[PDB]
Amino acid sequence: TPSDKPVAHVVANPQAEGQLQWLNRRANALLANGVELRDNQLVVPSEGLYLIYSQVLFKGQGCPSTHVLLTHTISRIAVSTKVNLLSAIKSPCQAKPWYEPIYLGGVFQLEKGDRLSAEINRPDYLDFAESGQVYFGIIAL
Amino acid sequence: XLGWCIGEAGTDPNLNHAQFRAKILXCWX
Ligand SMILES: [N]
Repeated sequence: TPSDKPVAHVVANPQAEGQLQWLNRRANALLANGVELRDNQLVVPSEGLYLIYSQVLFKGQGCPSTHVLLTHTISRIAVSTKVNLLSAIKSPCQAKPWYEPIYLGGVFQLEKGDRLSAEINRPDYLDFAESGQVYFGIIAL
Repeated sequence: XLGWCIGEAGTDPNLNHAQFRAKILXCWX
């Protein structure tokens, strides 16, 4: 039953300047059936298939260099080394303002206790976290 | 396309558990 299948959708906190902290947005509708947000990470409560996804927005006023490397990744940690599940790399520069989105999505086999994270490499360029478009979610199929 | 859709979905405050699933796997349709 879909009611029993866990779900989690967290969104970046905009007031946490300089980093990418996840917050549940007081989601009392997302019937998390075990999934928890601990240490900025999602912990899987059950073994099975899960849809893991995440999106980040980057923003910059002008190009200082030409080697602006923005990356977004999703990792898994089981027995307390992290393993990358999904990753992406963008380079917007070759003061004109710019933006670059990075969405990640995939289906993976998880076991109970896994700890999923979604990390970036330039939290300074993170922006638009108040529109709900910077997110990180889990759906048990 | 998918990206902006999941985001929008995540913000709808009058969406049930059942409904949020449906529209995520909707976006992913
Ligand atoms: N679709």
